[PDB]
Amino acid sequence: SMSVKKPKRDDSKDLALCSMILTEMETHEDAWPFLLPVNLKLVPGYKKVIKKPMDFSTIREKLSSGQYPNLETFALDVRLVFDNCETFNEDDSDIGRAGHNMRKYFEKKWTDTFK
Ligand SMILES: Oc1ccc2c(c1)N[C@H](O)CC2
Repeated sequence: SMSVKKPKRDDSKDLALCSMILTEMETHEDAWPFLLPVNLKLVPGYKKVIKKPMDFSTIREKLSSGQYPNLETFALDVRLVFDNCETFNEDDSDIGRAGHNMRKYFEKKWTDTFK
């Protein structure tokens, strides 16, 4: 509260660390469904069903232009990619499995890096 400050983690390297994690996700062999925004004009249902589209190239642009105020807002966008994937794809599909794999991959990096 006012004039009562909690000690806080050193956040000075967060930008660099999130960038490294994003690079690792961009180069994962199962990243192909998530590299670019889904084409809302060509993919039936996607625009109406998925209220907040997100993809790695959009996350990269936001990270490169100071649009994440902290590391948690970055993690929210990453998770959103995988949440959107689950909404739109059966678990037993190539893209469905890709999303599950990439989520698992991300969360271990996240834990190992910041926890
Ligand atoms: O067969 C298809 C064709 C296009 C897409 C998907 C499956 N799922 C992705 O989540 C997004 C776009």
